Amino acid sequence: TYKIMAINAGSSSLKFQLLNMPQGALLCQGLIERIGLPEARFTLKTSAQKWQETLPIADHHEAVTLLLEALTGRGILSSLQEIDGVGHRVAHGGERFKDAALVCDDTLREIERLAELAPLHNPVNALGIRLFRQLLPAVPAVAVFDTAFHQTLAPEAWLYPLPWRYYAELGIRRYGFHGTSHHYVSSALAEKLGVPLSALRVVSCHLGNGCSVCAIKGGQSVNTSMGFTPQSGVMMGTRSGDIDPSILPWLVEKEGKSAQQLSQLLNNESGLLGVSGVSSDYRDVEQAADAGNERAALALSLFAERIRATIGSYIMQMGGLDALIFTGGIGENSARARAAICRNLHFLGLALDDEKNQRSATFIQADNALVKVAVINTNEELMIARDVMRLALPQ
Amino acid sequence: YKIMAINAGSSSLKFQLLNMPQGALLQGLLKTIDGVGHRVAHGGERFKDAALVCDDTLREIERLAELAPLHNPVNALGIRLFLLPAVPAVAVFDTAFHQTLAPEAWLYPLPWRYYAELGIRRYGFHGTSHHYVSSALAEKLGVPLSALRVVSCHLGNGCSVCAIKGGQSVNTSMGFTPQSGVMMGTRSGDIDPSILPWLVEKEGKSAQQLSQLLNNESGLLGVSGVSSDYRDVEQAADAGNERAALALSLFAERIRATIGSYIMQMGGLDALIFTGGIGENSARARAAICRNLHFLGLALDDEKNQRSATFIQADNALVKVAVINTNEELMIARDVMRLALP
Ligand SMILES: Nc1ncnc2c1ncn2[C@@H]1O[C@H](COP(=O)(O)O)[C@@H](O)[C@H]1O
Repeated sequence: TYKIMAINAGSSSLKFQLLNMPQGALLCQGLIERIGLPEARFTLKTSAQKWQETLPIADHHEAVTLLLEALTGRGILSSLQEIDGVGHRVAHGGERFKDAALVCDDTLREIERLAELAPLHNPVNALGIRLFRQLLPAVPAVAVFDTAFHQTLAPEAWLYPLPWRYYAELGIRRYGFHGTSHHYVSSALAEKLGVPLSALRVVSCHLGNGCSVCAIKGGQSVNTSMGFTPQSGVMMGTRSGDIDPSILPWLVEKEGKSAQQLSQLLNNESGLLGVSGVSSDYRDVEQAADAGNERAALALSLFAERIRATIGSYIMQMGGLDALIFTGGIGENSARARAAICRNLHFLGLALDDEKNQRSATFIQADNALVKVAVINTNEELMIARDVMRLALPQ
Repeated sequence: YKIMAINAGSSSLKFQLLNMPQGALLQGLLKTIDGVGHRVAHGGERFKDAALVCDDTLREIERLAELAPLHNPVNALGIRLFLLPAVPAVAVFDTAFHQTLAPEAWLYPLPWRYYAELGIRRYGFHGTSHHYVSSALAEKLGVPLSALRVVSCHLGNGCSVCAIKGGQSVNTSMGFTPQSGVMMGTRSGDIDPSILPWLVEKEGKSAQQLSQLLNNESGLLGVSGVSSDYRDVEQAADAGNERAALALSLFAERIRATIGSYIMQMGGLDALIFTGGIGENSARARAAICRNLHFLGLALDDEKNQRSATFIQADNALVKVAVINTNEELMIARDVMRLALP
């Protein structure tokens, strides 16, 4: 067995998991949040216990220090030498990274170069990589990019119909995200079916606060709904997803919106929150909808419709469908959302078993359906730990 | 009867006089009067159908210039000129056919007030074309249009797709303005909306420049670097221009993605219609759009497609695939007949 730590560094946060590999058992997990802010908090959980303290945490360096000291201070590790590898979530690998990469000087420059494409995430992702290299110098580290799984998209799927120089000189194209989650659940589906992923045409729906759909054919991503940034594609908690682009110049002219306000509009004020007027949380919107709030009911119906439209585009592209996967916090738990998304799909041989769907069984398709419909819990940290093993510990 | 179809472009004036009912032509800005029909670009939510031209109609139109400020004004001007005070007139709106869309199809996932206070929503256009060719299809097949699940592709310099189920438009690809949906001659269609704030920040684009980018510099012209005209791009791709070949592949991909959404929404497909300058004449575009669709029972017959036959699906195919020449002036004249000489 090996001890692999999965790290996700945010602008003011540090998420971590420590896993026993290859079995994937969780030794501990937690979150340091409001780094640099007042009310900074360090949470740490094992299977048996939870510890939580509000205390000043100036920067990510202090966050990493407190984490490493707690690993031994709580008897989780006898020593930091027990750590065999670290996997780092990186938001954007551009076209440079088609797979996870061993951390090294060139990897770090590339990730910082790509800050131009993810300004709020890639720099702190790299800071985390640097802090662990500094504080755990002897532990190999692997960068795992949320974009890499989608680097197999063909040009007619990633080119936008803008003038060519917007791609050629400015890098504007569809990248796609949730790559680690779509890779994880699609591989898990094939393992559960006992067939190679390459034999299946798969549509994968990651439905959480962020939401994305991915088409997987021949074992490779061939399309996915987020585009240039994680703002686009289907409707989400606060993100609009795709809208008529000509709305934005209209709003700049009418309301004088700045670029920053336009992004805030598209990313923080839209989606379930903007339509329902209630909440970004699917459960909250559903609760209001069942009590008669018509905007909330419309929010939920539009949410399912946008996902259905995207599934339909990708079934068309692949020439049919063998399996549909639901994952994420909504896809895993909402029998009602899955039922609305899957309704009236007899032209595909796709129908649900209501009893299986109601209990979120692993497979929820009807007895005589031609399409497998799976509810699979996504585990991005396990996926990252597997990439660490593959690239840092081939032995 | 003699019906006059009028299209008042902001510096032009297309005209057609037809022998109704059978629609024989008597063409204009001249080739070889019971009522006049006026093309109107935007009917908002107010007009679900063509309307008799009266005072009420005319200032409802001129109010909607708040949404179509560069077209509705001189459309209503052309109406007011017709100076022809004894001839009944009817306004035919490019948006009206799509007023049967349900909220799930026309509401954007924006803050609610953008719809509720500013009227921002999907309207859709090419309504008279989609209405015309879908009705003609049902007539050719000899069944009610309400019996068919139809996807209609109007492919010309402007391009749009429309899903028709139960005899009504249930979705269409152009949105708030005619800029959006699929890739076109110079219009980009739908793109990742987050690109635009990025461009404002990185290149200092004004709203005007963003509009010019989306409407005049993108599409076939922007991708190919050759032309906004499909045939010109095709010539260059045939000669080895890689961008031109990519432009044509992306053009078909965008239409296919949209067709797939609409098939999903309708729960299947009975017929696909191609119309417009590209749809009526390009065997290549139709074949690339219809590739590898056996899961729907849709395949093309190469000999029929090559000569643009009225029906081009393979004889073993379940889905009818039709090539129908659109005739919006005839459609307008039929609207005049129905509302002004009933
Ligand atoms: N039991 C549940 N039923 C429906 N939605 C849920 C449930 N639990 C969490 N969610 C939703 O999952 C989303 C976030 O999940 P994630 O970001 O994938 O962890 C939020 O919109 C939540 O409302």
